Amino acid sequence: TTPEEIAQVATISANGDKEIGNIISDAMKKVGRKGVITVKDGKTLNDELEIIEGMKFDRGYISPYFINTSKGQKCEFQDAYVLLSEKKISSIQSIVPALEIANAHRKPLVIIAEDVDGEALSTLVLNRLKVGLQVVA
Amino acid sequence: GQAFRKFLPLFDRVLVERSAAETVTKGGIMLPEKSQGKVLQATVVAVGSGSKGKGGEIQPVSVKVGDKVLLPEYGGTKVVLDDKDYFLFRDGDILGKYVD
Amino acid sequence: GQAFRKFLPLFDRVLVERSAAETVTKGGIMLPEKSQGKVLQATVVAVGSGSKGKGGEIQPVSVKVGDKVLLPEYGGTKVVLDDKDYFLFRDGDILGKYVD
Amino acid sequence: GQAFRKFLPLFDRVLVERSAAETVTKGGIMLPEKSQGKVLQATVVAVGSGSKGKGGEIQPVSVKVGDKVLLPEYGGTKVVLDDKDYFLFRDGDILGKYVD
Ligand SMILES: [Mg+2]
Repeated sequence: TTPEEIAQVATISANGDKEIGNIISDAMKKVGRKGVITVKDGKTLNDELEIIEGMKFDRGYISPYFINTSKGQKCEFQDAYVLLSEKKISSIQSIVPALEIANAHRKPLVIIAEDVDGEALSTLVLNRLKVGLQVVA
Repeated sequence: GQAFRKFLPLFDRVLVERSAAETVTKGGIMLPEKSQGKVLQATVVAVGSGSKGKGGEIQPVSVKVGDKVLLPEYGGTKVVLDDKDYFLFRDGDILGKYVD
Repeated sequence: GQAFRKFLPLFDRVLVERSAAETVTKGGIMLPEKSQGKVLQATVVAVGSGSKGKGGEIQPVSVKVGDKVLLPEYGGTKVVLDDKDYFLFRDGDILGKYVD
Repeated sequence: GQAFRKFLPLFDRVLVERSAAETVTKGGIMLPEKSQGKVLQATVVAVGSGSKGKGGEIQPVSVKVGDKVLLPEYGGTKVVLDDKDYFLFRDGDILGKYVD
């Protein structure tokens, strides 16, 4: 009934290591008692706990030209429209109205799709590098 | 037959200039030039004297110079006049003229 | 010939618009749009002047504007007038018309 | 031409209805429906106005409505009138009529 008991159980089960017990108790405080906790190796001498909130998935860019924050080489928008496609966006006609909405409302657009082919990529990169449209695929 | 830039096509042959390909949509989205295809809207800049399908008189070309017309996909010949592109079609190959 | 939306077809070409594809049956079952195919029913919105089958006079088109016709499966040209799709056929390619 | 079910074919096109395929022999042996094929015997239910094979006058169609005819195995177009199947042929495609 207490997180101190959680820390005590994790400390006893880790051969009396109170740092492992404390870090498991902190992870279980943050993501919940029935949450997801994954162990992996570290490149640093000390153990560390990283909390990933929201919906983070391991898919990067499609075009490197979409970077609008050169400090971390990343794409950064706030209050952005999201266009989700179950199929790979291929035709130009399938991407022109979404860009028209995103430009008429003056709001960024994140296009999450199965893939984006060369024509739609060329339209997106041209509208980013020529007129300055806030888009990312 | 009408001659355009020292060029007069023979028989029922119509020389047209294709309209400029679109690059910016109505909402402000710029379009890539490579995915624009060929423009099917043209304007007639030269006409021939026509053909002899009926014996005796000569048949004038249905279109005239200064008419906007709709082109088919295939059937044109590229003519380079003063390093500018024009397209030669037949009189019967023209689909229809925009009237106003 | 009679023009439609500032477009007059040339010779014996006929511009029609396809009828709306069915989406719900008489029993009340909704249809998927990808299995609809191509609508063979149309109405004539523009006619041309016609061709010259014989010497002298010019032959008018058999159909007129406002006639419902049955189209063949193939033999039409897609014409985009103000971002709406119309189809250009020949006069002889029309299978028949519905009289009333 | 003579219309049928609000359908009048154009030019020298003949709309016919195929006869019912046989399912029982003269002795009493029933036939499977999947091996019947297409019936080459039909009856004329609609005729066109004919074709302009010669200049001036219009040529009537050789067959009239109510003639039993023999169809070639290729050359017909399927037409769905009142959810019933009919076939369009040319006037010259008809092989011969059964006279009585
Ligand atoms: Mg243990």
